[PDB]
Amino acid sequence: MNPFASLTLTTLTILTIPIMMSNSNIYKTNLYPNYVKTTVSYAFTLSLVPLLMFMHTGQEMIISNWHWMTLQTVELSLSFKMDYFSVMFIPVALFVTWSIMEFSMWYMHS
Amino acid sequence: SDAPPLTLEAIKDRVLYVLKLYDKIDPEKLSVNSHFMKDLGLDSLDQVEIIMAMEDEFGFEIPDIDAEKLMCPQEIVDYIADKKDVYE
Amino acid sequence: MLKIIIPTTMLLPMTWMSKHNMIWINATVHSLLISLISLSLLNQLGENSLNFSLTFFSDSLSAPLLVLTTWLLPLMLMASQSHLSKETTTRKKLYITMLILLQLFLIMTFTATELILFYILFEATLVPTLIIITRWGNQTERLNAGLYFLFYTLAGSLPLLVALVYIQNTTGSLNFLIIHYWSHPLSNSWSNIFMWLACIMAFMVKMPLYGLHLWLPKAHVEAPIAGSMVLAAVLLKLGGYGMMRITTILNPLTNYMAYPFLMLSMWGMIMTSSICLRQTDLKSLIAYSSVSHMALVIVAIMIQTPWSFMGATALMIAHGLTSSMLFCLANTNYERVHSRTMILARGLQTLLPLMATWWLVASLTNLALPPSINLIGELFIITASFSWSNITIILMGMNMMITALYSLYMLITTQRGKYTHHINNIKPSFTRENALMALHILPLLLLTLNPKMILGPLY
Amino acid sequence: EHGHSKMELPDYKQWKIEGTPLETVQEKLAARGLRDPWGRNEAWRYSGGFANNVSFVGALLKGFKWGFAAFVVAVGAEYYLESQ
Amino acid sequence: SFPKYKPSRLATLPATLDPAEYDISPETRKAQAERLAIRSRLKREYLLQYNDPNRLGVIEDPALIRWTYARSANIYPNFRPTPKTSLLGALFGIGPLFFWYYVFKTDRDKKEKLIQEGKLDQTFNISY
Amino acid sequence: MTLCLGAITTLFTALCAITQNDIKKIVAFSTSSQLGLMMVTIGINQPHLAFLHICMHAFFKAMLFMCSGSIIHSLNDEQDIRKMGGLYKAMPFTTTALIIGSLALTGMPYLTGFYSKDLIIEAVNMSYTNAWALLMTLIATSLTAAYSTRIIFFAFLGKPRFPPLVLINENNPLLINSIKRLLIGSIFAGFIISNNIPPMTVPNTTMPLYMKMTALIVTIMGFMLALELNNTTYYLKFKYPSQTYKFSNMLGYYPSIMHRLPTYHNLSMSQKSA
Amino acid sequence: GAHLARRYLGDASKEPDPLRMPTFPPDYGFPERKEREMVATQQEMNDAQLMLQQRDYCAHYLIQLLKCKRDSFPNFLACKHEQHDWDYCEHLDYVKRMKEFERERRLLQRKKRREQREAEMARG
Amino acid sequence: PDSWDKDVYPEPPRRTPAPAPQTSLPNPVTYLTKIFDLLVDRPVTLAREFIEQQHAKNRYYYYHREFRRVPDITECEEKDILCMFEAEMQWRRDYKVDQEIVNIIQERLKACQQREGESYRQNCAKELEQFTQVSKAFQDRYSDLGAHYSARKCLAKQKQRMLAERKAAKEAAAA
Amino acid sequence: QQERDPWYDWDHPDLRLNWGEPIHWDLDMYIRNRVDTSPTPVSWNTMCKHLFGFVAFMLFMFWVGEIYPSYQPVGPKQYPYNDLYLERGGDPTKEPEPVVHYEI
Amino acid sequence: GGVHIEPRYRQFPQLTRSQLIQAEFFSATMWFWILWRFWHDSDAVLGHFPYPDPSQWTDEELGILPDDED
Amino acid sequence: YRHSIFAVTHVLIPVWIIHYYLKYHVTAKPYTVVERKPRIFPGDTILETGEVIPLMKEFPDQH
Amino acid sequence: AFSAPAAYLTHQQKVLRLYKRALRHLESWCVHRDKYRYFACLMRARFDEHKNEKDMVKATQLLRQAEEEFWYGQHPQPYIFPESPGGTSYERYECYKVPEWCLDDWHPSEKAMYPDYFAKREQWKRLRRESWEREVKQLQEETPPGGPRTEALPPARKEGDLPPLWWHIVTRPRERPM
Ligand SMILES: CCCCCCCC/C=C\CCCCCCCC(=O)O[C@H](COC(=O)CCCCCCC/C=C/CCCCCCCC)COP(=O)(O)OCCN
Ligand SMILES: CCCCCCCCCCCC(=O)SCCNC(=O)CCNC(=O)[C@H](O)C(C)(C)COP(=O)(O)O
Repeated sequence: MNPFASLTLTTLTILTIPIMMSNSNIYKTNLYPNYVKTTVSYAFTLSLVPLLMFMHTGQEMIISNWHWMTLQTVELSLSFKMDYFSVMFIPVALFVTWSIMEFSMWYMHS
Repeated sequence: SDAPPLTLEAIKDRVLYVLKLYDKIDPEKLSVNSHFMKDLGLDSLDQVEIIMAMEDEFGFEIPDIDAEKLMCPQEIVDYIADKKDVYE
Repeated sequence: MLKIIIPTTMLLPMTWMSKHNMIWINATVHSLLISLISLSLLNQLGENSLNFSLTFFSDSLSAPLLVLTTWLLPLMLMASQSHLSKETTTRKKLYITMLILLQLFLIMTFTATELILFYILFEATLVPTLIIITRWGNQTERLNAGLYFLFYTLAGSLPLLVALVYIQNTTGSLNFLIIHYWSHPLSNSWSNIFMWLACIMAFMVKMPLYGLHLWLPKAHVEAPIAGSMVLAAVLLKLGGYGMMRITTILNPLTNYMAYPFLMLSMWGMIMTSSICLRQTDLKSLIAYSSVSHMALVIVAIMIQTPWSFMGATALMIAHGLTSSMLFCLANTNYERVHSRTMILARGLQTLLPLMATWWLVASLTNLALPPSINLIGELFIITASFSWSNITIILMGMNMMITALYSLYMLITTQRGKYTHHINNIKPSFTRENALMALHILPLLLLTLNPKMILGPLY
Repeated sequence: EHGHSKMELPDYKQWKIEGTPLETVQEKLAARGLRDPWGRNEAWRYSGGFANNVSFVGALLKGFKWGFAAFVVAVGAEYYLESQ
Repeated sequence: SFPKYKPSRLATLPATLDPAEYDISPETRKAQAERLAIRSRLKREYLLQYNDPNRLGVIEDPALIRWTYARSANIYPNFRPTPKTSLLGALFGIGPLFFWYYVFKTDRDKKEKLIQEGKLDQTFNISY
Repeated sequence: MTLCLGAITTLFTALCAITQNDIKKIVAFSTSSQLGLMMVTIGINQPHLAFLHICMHAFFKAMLFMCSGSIIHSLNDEQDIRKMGGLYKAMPFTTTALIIGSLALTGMPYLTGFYSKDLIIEAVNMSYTNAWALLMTLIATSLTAAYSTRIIFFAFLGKPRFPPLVLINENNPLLINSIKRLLIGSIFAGFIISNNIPPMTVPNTTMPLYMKMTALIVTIMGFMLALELNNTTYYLKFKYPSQTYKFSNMLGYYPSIMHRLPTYHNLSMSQKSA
Repeated sequence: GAHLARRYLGDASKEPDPLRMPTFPPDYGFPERKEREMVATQQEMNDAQLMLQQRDYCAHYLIQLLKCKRDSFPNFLACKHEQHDWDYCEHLDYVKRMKEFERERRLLQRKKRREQREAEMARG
Repeated sequence: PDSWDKDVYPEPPRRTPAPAPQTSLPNPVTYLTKIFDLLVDRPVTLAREFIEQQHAKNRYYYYHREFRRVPDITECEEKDILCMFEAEMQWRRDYKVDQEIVNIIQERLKACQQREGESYRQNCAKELEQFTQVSKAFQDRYSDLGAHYSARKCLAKQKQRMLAERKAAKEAAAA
Repeated sequence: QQERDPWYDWDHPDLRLNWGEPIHWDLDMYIRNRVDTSPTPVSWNTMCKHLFGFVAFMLFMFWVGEIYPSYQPVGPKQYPYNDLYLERGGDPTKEPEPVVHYEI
Repeated sequence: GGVHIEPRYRQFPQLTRSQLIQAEFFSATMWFWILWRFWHDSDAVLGHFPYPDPSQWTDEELGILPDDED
Repeated sequence: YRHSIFAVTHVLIPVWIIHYYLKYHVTAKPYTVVERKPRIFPGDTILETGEVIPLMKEFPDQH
Repeated sequence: AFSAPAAYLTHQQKVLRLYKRALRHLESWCVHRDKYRYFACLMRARFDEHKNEKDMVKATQLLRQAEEEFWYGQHPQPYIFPESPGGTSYERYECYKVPEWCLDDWHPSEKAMYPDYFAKREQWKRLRRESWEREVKQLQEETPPGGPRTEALPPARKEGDLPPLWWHIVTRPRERPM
């Protein structure tokens, strides 16, 4: 149902996998930069879809998924806002970062 | 980086090359062991300008106390080799 | 509650009947087991409390402090395992006995149904730590530090005995439940003003309040690692716990008697932080940072609002953990360099990278980076003070700024730059030290996931 | 795999001051009775492919010819297709 | 003639512009010689202690110990109550406290007066 | 306050970038000026335009920094523009990428930077705002053109000035692909995004003719004046720098005093009174 | 703009202040006073939910343009005619605002001229 | 979803206009969404059905605790401690209940604001009014009690509020 | 500590100190990561005067521009339904004073 | 991942034809795009709606009477 | 093959978990996932109810 | 750097340093090479005019006005080489320099790797152990009484003797270790 929320959260979720793998064996080899760059490119091409959905219709959503705590009458919960600004800035930032990491695989070889 | 590992032969060749481009000193008279003040009759300002040219050629600048007592090409090459840690 | 006290008491015959080379192993194992047992006290109610018996009880404020006190002892044993290598077995057993007695006194202090029993144990805790500081201390100033630490607290706490007995003679009881339920307002009188001063000064001298904090850098510099650990984590929180309990009977006088103290803290938390910028000793720097944090806790307690109280409790727990971690790091450096000065050992990240990571995490926690519980308490107290008066933020903001500065200072001077050439006895870090740091840091980031366990009874 | 090819330097007599602004420099210097001692050293800076410069407008106008031809072709095709 | 450079506390006079270095006397040369002599003796002793393969510790620096002791524990025994120190201490330790007290007392009194008068608009002010 | 702060930020940073000699510092000051311009857009109540300018600046500023870093890596970690000369033919792809990025940055029409910057200029020129702020952003645009010309002139046009050992090489597919992706972006993404997003503000349909082209006019004015000023460096005339120039080089002396006077006056107290 | 110079270098009272504009009754010019018209109603404008500053007299062209944008999504350059009409309606609104500006300017001119002429007649 | 009551959390019909393609170009959004269902929504639904049937194999219940009303502080003697304890516990439970009520109203307001989009200023007036009323009631009941709040302090505050109201009413009537 | 000789072979190259030499009382104030007193090409007083003048002139000119603003020859924007009274705030049970816009 | 190019020592660096043609192609593409856009979208720069001159408007439509009625 | 195993273990599994979590747990509580009301334009039809929006006031079209 | 300093600076050395620094800053001002050469020969022409001056008073009065004039026109942003004490990469690689003695703390499992290197390392250790014992005696017998007067080290004079205090100069980590 409504792939907007699933894809928008999936981009951020998969952006964090190499951080968890930083203790695995791939972090001790020379293939890690390519792994992170590929992950970023996949995140960008995945995030390209909610932007397309917004462009077609104008979809906006708030996702309050995890409830952190409640302080009397105040409620603090893990909430993501995926309005026009977010769904437009995410693809641009991911594209720029992908280009920068591909460049850095050459600049920082030594 | 991708910088080739330059050697003593390369450094000596560069030093003699830049020295030969100096018109004030004769290409035939100069040797690897030729002194500047006595064997070539140069001035102190000539030595400091030669040090300037070496610095510009090799991309690093020699401190003044070390450069003022660098009087001959062989010790110039030796100083540069010691500073850049080149094996052979 | 006896299920925690009795094993702690049994720790003494276990230690004294142990083998000459197995005291540390059994002490650590059973201390960790006692901590696991005490973990059950975290289950709290939104109602009054868990009144175990006529003598002991537990609350949502006493539970985090009790858990931290029980968790501290294994860490103190692991820290003290190194520098006591050349000590006779009897004296090592004496040291472990002092630690166990201190833990027992703190455990029965934090429950304390009745105020006179609380005072008795809260003053009994002064003896084991004094003996630890003045006996197993490296420097010749340990005697003066012990005298200062003893006499400041005793001078502060002697009028408290008179105030408490006077309270019992007038009202009729010192049980905390009856005190809360039968509470009455305090009239504006000189007798009541001196009553307030006697009831408050004893705890405010141990926080420590700015201007009454001269004893703390001395008692921190001259103490051994276990002494600094215990006095930075839990023994500072005794004053905060005391004020939190005793303020129920001081109203409505506290509305205007708190002005002299608030200023002393509001300015003091700045001044000491600036002191941290110009310090040649790691231990002195961390001691002054502790003074700044406890001044902020004093402000929170004197404001007397719900958000203030929850912020103060969270800040107490977070400051205890972070300060103990920082002192462990400083002691690890000292055991290599034997100098205790900041500028001698430089560029240590080049030599000890995982210790550099531990330094970075400790500094980030001390820097109050979100979403750590340090920032939760700091932000709650800042908001409550903002509600108290919109101008306070200025001072608060300045302190926060300065805080970050000195923290990164401590990170940059010791770990970055060029290593000192003439120090070559920097051995690789042991597994014991790394395990100590991990056991320090993982509970902080775990408590970050469940803040409600450390937000006090007013949550 | 690195750059170990034993590169050799050119000859020192190849570099000649004439044909470069260093010529005007030494002429001005002789006009006051002075002479450059290091003039031939930097002559290589003006000798090979570096001898030719590009103006700022030309640098900005780098690929205008091919683009203009492509635009002409495209607009002609558009005109011949729309006018149908 | 060119505009003069005025040194300040936070921008010192360049070593090349000091007239003192140009006023040369045999006394100055002797002073510089003995300065470099004591510097050389210290460097010699440091290098002798440094290059010895037998040493596996930290070279104790008496200068560092003196600096730390002077910064930390030599203040009070050399402290004498003077009008300057008394006045500076009184100012820097009492003025800020009373100033902040006055500021906050005025602010809170104004707020209390507004609350009693009812003109504060405390709607939605639930958490305090 | 937002509009005034943005105007002072953009002009001060453009003035600083005018005379800087390190390429990275120049592009940093360019970024600061762009951020000030975005804050100016925020001040005149045009948030969506500011977001669009964020999106465009991302593309061309990232490409400019990538090209700069490629040049530094090719010249053995050398950053100063005094010791780098004719790279226009020695490294063509970097030259054309930097040229396109500078054109987009300066508001060349029908490019990525056009659809944002031109509308910023139009909206600030047609609103009830400060006259000083308007003059300030116009001068800032002129100085932006000027320092872009400075970069191109001193980095690609003259004679080479690097050490004889030539190590120039771009033939690496990673760098080429990374540059060309953002290059395609800086050509087309502005048009694509502007044509795809729904309208978010009331447009300025009618303009006086002189005010419509003021952005292009100040752009070409800056180009011409900067080119004329950089052309005089070939003259065999040596003159000491003017007082105004010195002020610009030391960044208005803001880093000096503001990093010497306050810090000292704090630290001393931290030792003496504290 | 020239009007800025005419206001801040010339006579301040000679020209109107846009903050307090209009300063004259709307019937002072002519008694015709035709009322401007609206095409989109309240409920459908709210459903289209443009924006508060976008809910103006030209909102019907904006609604049509949004309909086109949503409908032919893949071809983002199809419905160009409606953008042209919306821009034309904005242009008309702007020229109406300029006509207002000029009308109040000349009305202020004639009012000042009346003050001066009455003063001159009274003096004589 | 039956997991929550619809009346406590009222929601609009939110009718959505049917697709009306104007051009022949196939929009990639529909292809992407169809492949999204085919690759994600089917295995997820299958696994959920498996888990649901596994849960159905073993069903057990839990109940909401009911509390009996107890005499409050206004009918308590001066020094009688037991009824004071009962009144204090009851007052604290009531306090928690009102906090949750305010939480529900705030959630309603936030949901209204996000749902109505850029017409929120006019389309959420009712929720704003309800929140204003509930906030005023809560502020009157429980504000300024302090860290050591108790039933007696709330009663004293309420009593002084009645004093003020009675004096003002008498003065207005006798004005 | 910044302006010390960078070519001397110090025992502590980073801090530019020699072993056994007397240490400045405020060494931690000058460690090359903090305030430094190195000479500058322009005198201190001139730099302070120039920056203060620039900032003061900037603030004064901004205030003057606030006094003398810039705008366009247009009247106020006209909104249909009583300056959009219903959609701006609301209060539908008050019947505000109607405002009609002038067609020219 | 590139090819081997040796230093030159005061000689112009060899340039692969691939980078030459890529740079030329992209410059040509940029200029073609600019020219095409200016041809198709000329109002984006020169404007579309002429700016009316307020002074040319007659006093009839501006509600100005011949200075006597009121 | 590496690209396929990447797209499986780095995209498909996270999106499956996220979709399950959002569809069956996050949406189980009220107001957690709330959606912007879709825009309504004149002449549209609604799937849920079936009524049609009446057209507008036939504005005078010229140029 | 390598050379021990002197107790003072001679007038000739000072004037050489002024010439070097002024030439460098003029090069910074005149970006192009030909213009730099022109003004550099002009600078040498105005520099050697007072070469043959004799008395000390006028010579000391000179080189002072020159220093002031240079200070006024010093190009406040000069060109600095990347590895210079003011350049963009002055201490870039100081984080990769690691002392040799840390290899004494390697685990025997790590020492199993690279056996020839460590055998050579023990050879170097034994050589240093003998040479130090020789060097202490050589230095104490060589030094003048009352302490050294300059920080210059004598070389080796015997056959098997090594230069005094050589271990920590020879075993520098590297210029660019990683
Ligand atoms: C770091 C050192 C701090 C040491 C503690 C400082 C605080 C000192 C507190 C005051 C001392 C006496 C407290 C008395 C205990 C409270 C009992 C009480 O308040 O009862 C009062 C009694 O109050 C007193 O008698 C107090 C008199 C004080 C005598 C001792 C003076 C000590 C010095 C006072 C000034 C310093 C206090 C603040 C110091 C701050 C810390 C430096 C009422 O008694 P009645 O006579 O029955 O009632 C009258 C109506 N029929
Ligand atoms: C933009 C920067 C502006 C800076 C301009 C500075 C002004 C420049 C003009 C300075 C004028 C002078 O020299 S001031 C003249 C001071 N008096 C003398 O120079 C007399 C003796 N000269 C020496 O001894 C020298 O070393 C010499 C013999 C030349 C070398 O000798 P060698 O080599 O054999 O060693």
